[PDB]
Amino acid sequence: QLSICLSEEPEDHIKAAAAWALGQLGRHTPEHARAVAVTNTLPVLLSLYMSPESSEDLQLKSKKAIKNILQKCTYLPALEPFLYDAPPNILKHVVGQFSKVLPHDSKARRLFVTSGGLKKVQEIKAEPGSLLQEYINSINNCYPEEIVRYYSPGYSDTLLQRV
Amino acid sequence: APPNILKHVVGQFSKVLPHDSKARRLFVTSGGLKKVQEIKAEPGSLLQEYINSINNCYPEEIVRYYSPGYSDTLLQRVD
Amino acid sequence: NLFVMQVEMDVYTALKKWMFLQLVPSWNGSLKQLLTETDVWFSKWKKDFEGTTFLETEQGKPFAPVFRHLRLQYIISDLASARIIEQDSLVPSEWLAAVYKQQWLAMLRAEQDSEVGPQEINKEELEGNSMRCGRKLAKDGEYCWRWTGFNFGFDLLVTYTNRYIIFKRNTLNQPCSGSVSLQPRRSIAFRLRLASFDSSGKLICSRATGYQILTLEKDQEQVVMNLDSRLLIFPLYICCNFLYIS
Amino acid sequence: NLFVMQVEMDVYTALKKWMFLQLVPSWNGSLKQLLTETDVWFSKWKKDFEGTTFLETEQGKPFAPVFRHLRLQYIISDLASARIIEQDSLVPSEWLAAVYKQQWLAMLRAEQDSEVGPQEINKEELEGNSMRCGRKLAKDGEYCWRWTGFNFGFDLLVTYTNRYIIFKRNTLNQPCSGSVSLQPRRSIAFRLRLASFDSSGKLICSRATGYQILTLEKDQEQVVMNLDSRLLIFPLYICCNFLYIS
Amino acid sequence: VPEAELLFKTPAFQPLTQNIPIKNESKKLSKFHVKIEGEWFHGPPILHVGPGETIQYPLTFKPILECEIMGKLTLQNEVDGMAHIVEIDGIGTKPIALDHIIIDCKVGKVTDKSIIVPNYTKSLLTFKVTSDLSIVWGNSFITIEPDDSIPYTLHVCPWKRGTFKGAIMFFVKSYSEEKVKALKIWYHLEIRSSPGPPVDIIELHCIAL
Repeated sequence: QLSICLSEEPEDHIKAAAAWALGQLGRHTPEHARAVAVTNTLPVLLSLYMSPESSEDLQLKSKKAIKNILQKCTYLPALEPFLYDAPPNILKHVVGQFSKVLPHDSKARRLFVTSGGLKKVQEIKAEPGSLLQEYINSINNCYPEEIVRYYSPGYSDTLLQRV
Repeated sequence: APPNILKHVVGQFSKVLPHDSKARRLFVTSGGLKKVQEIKAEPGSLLQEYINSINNCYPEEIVRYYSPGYSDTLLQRVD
Repeated sequence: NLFVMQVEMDVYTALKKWMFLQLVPSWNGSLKQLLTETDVWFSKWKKDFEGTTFLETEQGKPFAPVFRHLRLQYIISDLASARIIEQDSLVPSEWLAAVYKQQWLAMLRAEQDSEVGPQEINKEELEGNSMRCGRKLAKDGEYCWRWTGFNFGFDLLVTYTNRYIIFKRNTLNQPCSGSVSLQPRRSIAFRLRLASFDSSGKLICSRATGYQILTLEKDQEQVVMNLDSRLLIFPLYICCNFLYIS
Repeated sequence: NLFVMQVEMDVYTALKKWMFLQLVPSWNGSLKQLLTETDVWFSKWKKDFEGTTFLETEQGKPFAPVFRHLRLQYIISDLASARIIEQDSLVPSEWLAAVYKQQWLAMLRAEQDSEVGPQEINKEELEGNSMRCGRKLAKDGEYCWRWTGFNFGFDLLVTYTNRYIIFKRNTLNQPCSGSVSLQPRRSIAFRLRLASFDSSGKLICSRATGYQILTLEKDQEQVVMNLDSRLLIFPLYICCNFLYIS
Repeated sequence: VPEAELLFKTPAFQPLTQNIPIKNESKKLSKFHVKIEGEWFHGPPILHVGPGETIQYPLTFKPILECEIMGKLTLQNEVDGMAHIVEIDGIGTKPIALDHIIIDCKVGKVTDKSIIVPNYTKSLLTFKVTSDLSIVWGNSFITIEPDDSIPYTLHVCPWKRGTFKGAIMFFVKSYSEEKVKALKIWYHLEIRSSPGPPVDIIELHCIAL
């Protein structure tokens, strides 16, 4: 119902209230965020946040909801599209969740590799000392170094200078 | 050239490449060694030794990289 | 008589999370997140102390006896669980290998034996080592499910429809990536248990159909149960028991 | 590079006759008495000396390694060989338990763990995991068959076609005697060697497939191999090698 | 069925020698091993059984401090794995005046010093503190697990280089609760702050030789 209200209602404050309710729903146990994510609301929230025609309050509440949901969401297929459409200030939660979920599953790591998402992860910068840096390091530790180097930027040029 | 002519070319390259670095660089940058690897040779014919001498002018990593199916080889060593 | 909702897998999951909690009472996170904390703590800790088994280097006192009293044979049927147990070795490696080889003997039952299930009351093994499975209801009515696990060469369909528990084998209709076999006759030793309580914790009910044996054929229709929900207290909770090996 | 006539179980049966004759070359009998009394005496020995297999005993000391070197994982890749070797107890039952755990992980991979198998040249594993198998051609003909090996519900079609061999899968060609799986895809890789002898086993002719690739959905095909009527000089020999699991 | 089954009772540092004979249930090659959770409970791995004899498996206990320890014994046989569950205490009475607090610090270094405090009960002891100095207060709230003498952290230093005098003691929260609450322990301290801010300055000119 919140997704329907966020979608079909042309009004701005209605969308903001729906986003706020969704964020309050998703700030609880990961089951809550999983049940929210499967309803395809996070892409809508992300699109509305990056929408220039959206109001200040709408974008503020959308960003707050995204922060409150992605900090607990564990459904990897839902978090995968965020790797290519989220601003850098949001990708930290996605990378942290991946570094928290990937070490305890092999099939999900296989899916992540076969989808080429670790390329994008390597294509994201981080502060040398920020939580994102440690999250990325933990991401690389889930795979042998050869995979990480192959999926690292400049590895093609590494081959070029090698051969 | 047909395979019965490529033997002379491969022999000339295996005789000329060892005594020049710039020619080897040009050959690698032109991607000619990959075609040489794509050329078969009888296990004992002069073409086989010419190919081996061609490979010996470069580090084994370079020869493997231009070897057929090398990317798939990387994929399966990953497995 | 624990009401199990549904299987022993999540039972051991909770046991291990609470393993971490009582071993490390300095933690104050979330309970579903407690899965992440428990797995990280235990996995990384043994990765520090690899080679040695789990309990040797100063691990939990109260829960090691519980785990060596446990019905550990069917819990790790999930291969991710097998990888985690190799990563954690909560059971000693000798009995771990024993578990793996008896699971291989389960393979052998499924293929060689064409195992048919309990034809007689195996109540001792039921009370000691068999599995339990039940469900909670948000409302009275319809609740069905395809049943899996160690299916040998088939699948099971069990239903709960306005208090009408249907049993029918799935060898023909609902697909899966598993296997199908020629095993015609499939049997189980099963019981249904009920006992109702209130919001505060006062229990004034008790129901049991008795420990009995059910014998079924390939996609055979068989239903025995009836109850009254204006009598029972909802959200209802039902615990059923089963055993599948001879 | 052994031209297996015709399966690894046959290899070990011949090696069992040989080990028995190494142990007891006393009387002056023949091969049939050799095999029958070999089975009987191995069972009797296991009954006589329990808790220990023969290869771990005095006369079996020189023979424990030479049977450790064999493809002990592929004779027992047959379903019945497990119970046979457990009744005879020649290979140590701890070795048997370890390789049984290996086969258990194998079925876990084949049925659960997103089985990819050898896509291409993993040569060492393809000598440790491909199925050596073939046939002697006293006379030429077309020969096809089904092989429910330890592909765990998966099944195999191997087809020799009068100087040529068709590599296939068996799902739609024959219902099984045991069990079959609904596995969608198994990507495999294989080698085949065809050699024309100088009749008495002397060899001046041999042809390998180099090493090739095959994907296997339900009865998928791959045919690249060449002989001719001249190469049919009897006895002609076949040796196929297929691996489906990693 | 031998019954010379004994349970240890010894003070600190005193090696006690007692016997634990057991009659087993099944019969085969009799070689036996034990798994122990509990410290000072050191013992050999192997022992064999004779003609149904009153035989005992060695295991030591040499406490070094004012403690007790419950012994966890899970038993294992070589052939089948038989067990015989018996659990025993191990007690030690070694006070370094229970414990003393010694600190070498500078001006303002509120040092955290360990205090070896005993626990001769089998309940989670939880002490409260009353002291006539603010400079000596405990680490939040002292709590000690039973049996062993688990130490504690205390913050002790005056605000300058000096010595504030104060009496600090510990009474218990609730094996017997009377022995629990009778363990009213008072601990003595020792403080050494060091310089320190300077004040005065003098400059001079001197002569060599």
